Amino acid sequence: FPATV
Amino acid sequence: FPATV
Amino acid sequence: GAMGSMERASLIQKAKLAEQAERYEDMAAFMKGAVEKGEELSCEERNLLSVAYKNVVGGQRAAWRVLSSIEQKSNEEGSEEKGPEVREYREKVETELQGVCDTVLGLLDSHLIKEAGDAESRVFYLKMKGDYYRYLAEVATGDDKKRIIDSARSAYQEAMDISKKEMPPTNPIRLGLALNFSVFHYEIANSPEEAISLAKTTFDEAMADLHTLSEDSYKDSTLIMQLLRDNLTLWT
Amino acid sequence: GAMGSMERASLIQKAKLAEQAERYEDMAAFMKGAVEKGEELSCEERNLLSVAYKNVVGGQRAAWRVLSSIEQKSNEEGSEEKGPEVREYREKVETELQGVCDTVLGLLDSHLIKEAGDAESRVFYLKMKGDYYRYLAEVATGDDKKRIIDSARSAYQEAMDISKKEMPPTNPIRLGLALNFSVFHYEIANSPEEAISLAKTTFDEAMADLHTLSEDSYKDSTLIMQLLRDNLTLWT
Ligand SMILES: [Ca+2]
Ligand SMILES: [Ca+2]
Ligand SMILES: [Ca+2]
Ligand SMILES: [Ca+2]
Ligand SMILES: [Ca+2]
Ligand SMILES: [Ca+2]
Ligand SMILES: [Ca+2]
Ligand SMILES: [Ca+2]
Ligand SMILES: [Cl-]
Ligand SMILES: [Cl-]
Repeated sequence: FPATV
Repeated sequence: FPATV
Repeated sequence: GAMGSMERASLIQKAKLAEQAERYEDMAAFMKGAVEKGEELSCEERNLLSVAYKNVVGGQRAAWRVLSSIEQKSNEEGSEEKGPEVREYREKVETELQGVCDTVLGLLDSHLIKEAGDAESRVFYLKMKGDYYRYLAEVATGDDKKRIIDSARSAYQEAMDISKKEMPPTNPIRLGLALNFSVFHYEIANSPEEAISLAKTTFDEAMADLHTLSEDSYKDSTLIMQLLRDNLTLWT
Repeated sequence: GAMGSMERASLIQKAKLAEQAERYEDMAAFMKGAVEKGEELSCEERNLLSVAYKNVVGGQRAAWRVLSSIEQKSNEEGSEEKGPEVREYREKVETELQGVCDTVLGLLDSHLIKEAGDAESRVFYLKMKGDYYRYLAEVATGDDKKRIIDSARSAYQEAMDISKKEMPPTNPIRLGLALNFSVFHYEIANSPEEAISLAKTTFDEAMADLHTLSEDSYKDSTLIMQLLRDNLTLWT
């Protein structure tokens, strides 16, 4: 999964 | 802390 | 509200305690109580609200993914029939997740966004609105999926427009908003080229502004820039 | 019972799903429902019950320890007064923990222990009874602390007596019971010499019986023996 903040 | 199961 | 009888300051104090104890459901309930006092939130308080709910919904999302994968395998050729239980339990988790999202969106709508006038606060809340519609989109399969996707898009777009006008390209909120909106494009909107373009343009415009920053601000901005780079590496 | 309308087999199926999803509160609720159907539990089912509640109470214990340490620091000389909130929140977590313990003890008393006739099941449940009284003892400070400690001791002692008569010294249940009762001695009963003696005698009697075991049984027994050794290393 890609990075989110 | 000591080990328990 | 079960928190109606507790002082605002006490709710904030206990949210911090709950964070230290990794009790994120409690943290979220405390911060919901604090919001419902009706006063605007400080920067610190906004971050406590976001941390709490991010952790709660993050665990729900991870669980939903596990259950969804099991359910998908059950519907393959050669799979033995095991009855309605996998679907039922996936649905239970999904309903709880949707409830958390609806709670957050309700706080934003009553009345955090409408009273947020400063760019930093308004962008922060609109990013949250995009995020929680995005989580709803992840599990949506019905007549309303398009409308949920458009609600996420609209919130992110308003936040982007404000951030570009009012914040420097290295601002952490701006960077984190762009990171997440880029993921929206890739994972939700079926727009990988837009995702990649956004991540790259954001990275490059931030790099050009790093020279203006203190050591501490540089550390903050570069950390998020690395996440943009990480996604770009994943996608290219 | 909210689970009264769900089939026993469906509760067990969903407990396994919940485990895979790391949803331990759900797992525990499913297994409580299963127990309340009134039938005895298989070996596998007993382990699902214990896993679920161990994980729930384990998180509560970790949180309680964090909060207790903060509270202790607040009562040191030179510490600024911060009001009742730390104590209140520690008390909230404590009350929830005690509720979980009382729930488990209630299942054991109604009616798991009284219907458990085979040594493997009866020892398993009595070990659980000792464990959950031990968790209550960890947080007890009042008029009943001695009685809680004695309840733990009594349950562990009955389990030890059965296990020594009816099970080989390498049996995993027997080994795990001894491990935990030794920790009870060290951490609860202020009896470190008894703790050390128990751990060493248990280890040595198991070592002497390893030659009787299959490869798979050897792996199981030696893993727990290593925990005994680890505690001995910590304590000596
Ligand atoms: Ca209240
Ligand atoms: Ca007040
Ligand atoms: Ca649904
Ligand atoms: Ca292309
Ligand atoms: Ca039911
Ligand atoms: Ca039935
Ligand atoms: Ca108490
Ligand atoms: Ca000695
Ligand atoms: Cl369910
Ligand atoms: Cl509280």
